[PDB]
Amino acid sequence: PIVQNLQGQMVHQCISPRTLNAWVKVVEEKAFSPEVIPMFSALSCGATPQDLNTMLNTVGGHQAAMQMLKETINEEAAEWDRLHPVHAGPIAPGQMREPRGSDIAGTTSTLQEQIGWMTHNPPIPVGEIYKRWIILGLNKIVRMYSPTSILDIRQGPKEPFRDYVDRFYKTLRAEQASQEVKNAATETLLVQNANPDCKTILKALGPGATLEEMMTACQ
Amino acid sequence: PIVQNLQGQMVHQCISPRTLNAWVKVVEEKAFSPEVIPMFSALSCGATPQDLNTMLNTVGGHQAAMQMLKETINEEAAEWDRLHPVHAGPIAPGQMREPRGSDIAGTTSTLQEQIGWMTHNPPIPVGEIYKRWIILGLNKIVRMYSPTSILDIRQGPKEPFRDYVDRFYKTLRAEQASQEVKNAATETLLVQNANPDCKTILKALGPGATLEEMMTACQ
Amino acid sequence: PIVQNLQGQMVHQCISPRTLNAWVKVVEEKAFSPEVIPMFSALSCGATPQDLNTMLNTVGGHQAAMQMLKETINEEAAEWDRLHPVHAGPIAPGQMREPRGSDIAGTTSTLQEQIGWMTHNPPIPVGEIYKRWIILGLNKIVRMYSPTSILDIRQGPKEPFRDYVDRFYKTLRAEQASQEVKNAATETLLVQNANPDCKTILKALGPGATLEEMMTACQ
Amino acid sequence: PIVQNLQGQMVHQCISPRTLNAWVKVVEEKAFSPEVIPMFSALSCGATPQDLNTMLNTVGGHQAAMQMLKETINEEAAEWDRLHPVHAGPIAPGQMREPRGSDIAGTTSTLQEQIGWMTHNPPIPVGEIYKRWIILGLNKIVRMYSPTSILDIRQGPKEPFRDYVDRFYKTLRAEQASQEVKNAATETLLVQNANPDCKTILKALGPGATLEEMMTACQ
Amino acid sequence: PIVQNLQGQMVHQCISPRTLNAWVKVVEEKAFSPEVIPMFSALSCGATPQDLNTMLNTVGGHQAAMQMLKETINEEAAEWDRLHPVHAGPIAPGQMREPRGSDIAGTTSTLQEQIGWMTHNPPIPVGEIYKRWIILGLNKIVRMYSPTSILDIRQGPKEPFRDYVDRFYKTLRAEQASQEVKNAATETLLVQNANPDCKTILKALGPGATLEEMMTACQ
Amino acid sequence: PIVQNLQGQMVHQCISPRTLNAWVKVVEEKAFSPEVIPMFSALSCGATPQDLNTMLNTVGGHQAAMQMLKETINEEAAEWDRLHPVHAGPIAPGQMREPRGSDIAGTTSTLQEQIGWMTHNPPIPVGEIYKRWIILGLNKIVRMYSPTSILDIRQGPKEPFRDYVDRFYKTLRAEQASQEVKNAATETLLVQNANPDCKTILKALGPGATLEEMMTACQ
Ligand SMILES: Cc1cc(O)nc2ccccc12
Ligand SMILES: Cc1cc(O)nc2ccccc12
Ligand SMILES: Cc1cc(O)nc2ccccc12
Ligand SMILES: Cc1cc(O)nc2ccccc12
Ligand SMILES: Cc1cc(O)nc2ccccc12
Ligand SMILES: Cc1cc(O)nc2ccccc12
Repeated sequence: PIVQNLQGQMVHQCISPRTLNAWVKVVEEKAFSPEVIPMFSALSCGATPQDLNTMLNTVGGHQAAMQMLKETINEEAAEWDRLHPVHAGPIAPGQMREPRGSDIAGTTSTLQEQIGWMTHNPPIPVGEIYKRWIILGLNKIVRMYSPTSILDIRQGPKEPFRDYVDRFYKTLRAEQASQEVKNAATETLLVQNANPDCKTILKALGPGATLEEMMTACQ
Repeated sequence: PIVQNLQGQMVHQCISPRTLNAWVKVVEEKAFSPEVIPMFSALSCGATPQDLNTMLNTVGGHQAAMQMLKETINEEAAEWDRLHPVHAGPIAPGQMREPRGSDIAGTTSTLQEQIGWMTHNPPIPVGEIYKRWIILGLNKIVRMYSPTSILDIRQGPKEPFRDYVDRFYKTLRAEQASQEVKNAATETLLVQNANPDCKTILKALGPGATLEEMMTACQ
Repeated sequence: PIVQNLQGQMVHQCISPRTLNAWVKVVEEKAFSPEVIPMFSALSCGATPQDLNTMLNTVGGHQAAMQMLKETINEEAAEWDRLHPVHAGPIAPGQMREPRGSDIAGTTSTLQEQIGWMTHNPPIPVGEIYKRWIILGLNKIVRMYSPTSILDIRQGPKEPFRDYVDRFYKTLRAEQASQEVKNAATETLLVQNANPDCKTILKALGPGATLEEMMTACQ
Repeated sequence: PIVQNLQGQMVHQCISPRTLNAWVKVVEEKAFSPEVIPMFSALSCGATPQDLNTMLNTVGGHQAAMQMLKETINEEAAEWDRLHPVHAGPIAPGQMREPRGSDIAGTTSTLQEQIGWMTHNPPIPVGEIYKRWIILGLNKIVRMYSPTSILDIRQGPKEPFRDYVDRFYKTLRAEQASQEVKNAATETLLVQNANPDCKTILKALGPGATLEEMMTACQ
Repeated sequence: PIVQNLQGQMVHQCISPRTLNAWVKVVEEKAFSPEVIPMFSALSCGATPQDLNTMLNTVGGHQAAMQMLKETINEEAAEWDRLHPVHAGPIAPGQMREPRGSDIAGTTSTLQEQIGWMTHNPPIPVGEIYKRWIILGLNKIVRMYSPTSILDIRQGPKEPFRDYVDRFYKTLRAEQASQEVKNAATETLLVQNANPDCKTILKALGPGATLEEMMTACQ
Repeated sequence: PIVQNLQGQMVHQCISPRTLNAWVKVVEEKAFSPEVIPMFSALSCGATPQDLNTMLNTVGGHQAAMQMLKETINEEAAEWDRLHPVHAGPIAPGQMREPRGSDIAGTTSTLQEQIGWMTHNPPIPVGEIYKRWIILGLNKIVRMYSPTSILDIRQGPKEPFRDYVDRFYKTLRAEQASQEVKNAATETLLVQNANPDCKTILKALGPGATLEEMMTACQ
């Protein structure tokens, strides 16, 4: 990654064994549960494109997902190239060349180039641009790997309402509902999919109940 | 987080893998037992709003709780906006804009903005303001998830008084009794809810016995 | 805690995840065995009152003990206030106010205040003052939780004398005997409570035998 | 490795116990699964030839692989010597000598020599040159140790298409197919090797389906 | 401990959680096997008397040993006081007082005093003086806790000679034989205590065989 | 060890708990398998003779090996003394004395002396000289503890050739064959010791086959 040292200047530091192992182990343990994405983002703080590729390439399973991710990255790289075409022919001696989409993705750029861009004044944030492409891809993966529709999350007859709600919002998260829908669902699908006893109680509370209010009511 | 380096200036540092894993694992192990809150506060020392969101978003279960927390945060953000309305229209070039409630919560502000506020002289402590909202929300959660009323904590006939007292004050803590009530309860509900043999002994000691004195008496 | 950086100036550093987890886990594993107290003292090296409260508040069980500790702290705070009363009314602008007992204990003081006191020239050592109160309280707890009188530690007929001595001095430690008594006990209760065969051998060695000498004799 | 300290100058640092143990343990756990290579590259960030040899020599099993690697390194060293012959006879006093292939590989050079080359302006990147030879060798090993031809990866009748795709691309990776072939295979061998039900569905989608599209179709 | 910072000046640093846990766990696992002593010495590198007491006081079992150690320390402290008597009466204002034996042992000195002595030019090495007393005591403990005389280490009839030799020299180590005796024993007791078949072979090699030579001979 | 700080000057640093535990645990797990030696060398990067002795003395078993090592060290020390005799009589005040063999080995030198030599301009590399003696000794140990002659490594009738080759070269390594012999063995003993089916196939390939070629052939 690129860090500020103890003296305020931005320099390259090797990716740490702890960071490498943390990411491999979260993928092993959680696969593409939604919470793996914010973990990826945090563990890749400051990353160069080289570091992001290292993190993705150290994953041993999930190769269908990794090939889907490659495809997303290639789409975003192509759109970059559409928006930001680069001069053909020779680089000005000693000067910085402009990045292509494949330079952003770290396949045609060197670490030195990458450091040059990321530490330029002002920075050309190749690491952050690539990380956005990767996260776009990983969200597609999360949605693909979500095993259950929200329509099929219904409260069991002897299921504690809190347990039901946890299943409901875990499913909405994987299915990638917007926050508007998460906030809205409380007035609707969450009640509809409740068991008959809680549904009666929730219908009585009337509209505009907070989730806290609904959860207290059905405790 | 924002730290002071080895040379006394406040700078951003990436959240560490150890901090990320510590928080995920405490939630896995303890859920919303009351002692998880001081742990959250300590593990988020120095945090930016980005870092607080990272910590909350890396939690995989408990999504009913996380949706309740979102609701609390939105209430506090709305109250901030009531108290501290911001100018509409364009920012003075190069200058710092004033934070909105959603800027505090990290959803409409960038990391750079956040660092700018938190390192301003004097700081506009967006991380600490957000952390207070979050902790308000988490306390609501702890209270919701407390499984037992204090009324139902009574000493068993062969239960060591120390064991009973531990259950009693663990319950008062989750139920969020004030410290006045915790200090008061010793003169009352703790005795009333004691078994007959200890109750006799405690009633005899008379008023103003310390908890130490009561515990010695019923050993 | 407050540390000296690499350049010799005293600054605040966040409590580390390793320190947080070390303390929780020692309480989980050892409860209030006497050796937990020196561990607490070491793990709280440099602590502010905020940090000491964090350490105490991250403990999930033992709430009878934690309420006993609160009571001790309140007694010491009241004695501080008796010895060091503070001016009522407004603070001199920009200047440091004098700490009250509750400021020492971190309940009415901010982290900034605490850092101010602890880094004043000369320091007003609020962290060390509070840590002394806490340790006074924890020693009371250790004594309360000691399960066995020294009178009841007697050597079994087939118990190795070394094993007996270990039980004896582990018990004296929990019971909080002074060092005078620990050094004295060797001439007396340790012999009296020995089995008949070792008692014969020890009685023969005569007075002024070292513990090493007694242990060799009964090997 | 050679790192930049906190003050911007390139200096030698000892290889860490964490790095040493991470590499031994990844070889123990994964042997020569393809993802071990990017792990090696990351764990050897900044390495001198001494450090790369340390990493390879700390492996206890896999000695057939390690002898194959020695053979690769000797081939690359011989090609270096063909391209970059060095002066015979005495070194200019106090001056840097040019590296031979065996100097690159760390067998005839000292750590001091290595540091000299790697910190020269401009650097003679002996660590990076050697690491390229090693990785060439390790890729040969991965290909050798791949247990299954792609021809033999076919979807079972009750095998989820996602599971099949994961096996397919894990095999292509070990077999060291180019990225062109990985991207191409989607239009062909992946369909051909699908079970009859998915094959029907995929054949219907028509050409130019993304992997995401194929995977959705056969869910 | 007292360390040199990154800038070459000697300053106090808190004892680390890793060091605290390493020592507790080595005592738990190995008790007073001889190799615990060099471990203690290494883990206490740079220690103040406060730190050495912390390490000894964090041990929960072995209290017979810890009382024997207290006795040794008191003997060494008394001998210090005989050799280095200190002025009675008041300290010169602002100046350093001379340490007494109990000051060395950390019971009557403050951390500040200790740092003052250890960082004086030239240092009065209170930490190293105390560590020598402690190690004298711990060696006595190791010898006491050695379970077997060297006379009783004899090779079994089907015991590999290497296994026998390991038992022999592990016992000599615990019994605290000098190095002269360890080097000598090879010509004598080690042969005498060998089984008849190896004894024949060793007797034939003649005098002045190395241990390597003896071990090869009886392989 | 002696390290360069963050500012480029060579100073002493305490051996770390991680390094201490890594070495003890590798000896516990691997004993004197050949790969323990490069691990020792890496874990002792920068070591003083004090640190090397600490590492060797923290090993609890293997005392026959440790006594063999002492014997090697004494031989090398005696040869040092033959090559580099030192002046008898008093040291020039304030000046550095020349090391004897026992000074190199850390038994008659202080840490301060050792640091003085190792940080002299130019250094008198006592740590590196001692480490060479130790490694000479440890290699003797590895060879002694190798359980099987290469003559006895033959391919089983249903043993995969790769498995056989791994056993073969693991044995050559422990038996301490030169690299010439390791490279040569491929043309000979490795074929001779192959099962009849692979032997036929290897004999047909003809001379000068790479190990890769032989391994492919017998897959
Ligand atoms: C662009 C890219 C380069 C790479 O080295 N590995 C990747 C792994 C998965 C997705 C994309 C990748
Ligand atoms: C405001 C906010 C942003 C976010 O990214 N996650 C949160 C997670 C739980 C609660 C609030 C949240
Ligand atoms: C004064 C005080 C404050 C706090 O926050 N927790 C404590 C926990 C136990 C004992 C005292 C305490
Ligand atoms: C050139 C080289 C030196 C070495 O010390 N070990 C190696 C281990 C495997 C492959 C090559 C190696
Ligand atoms: C002098 C001394 C002080 C202390 O606090 N504990 C010790 C523990 C064991 C031995 C000696 C000790
Ligand atoms: C010279 C030397 C000193 C020591 O303290 N221990 C050693 C342990 C094994 C081998 C040699 C050793």
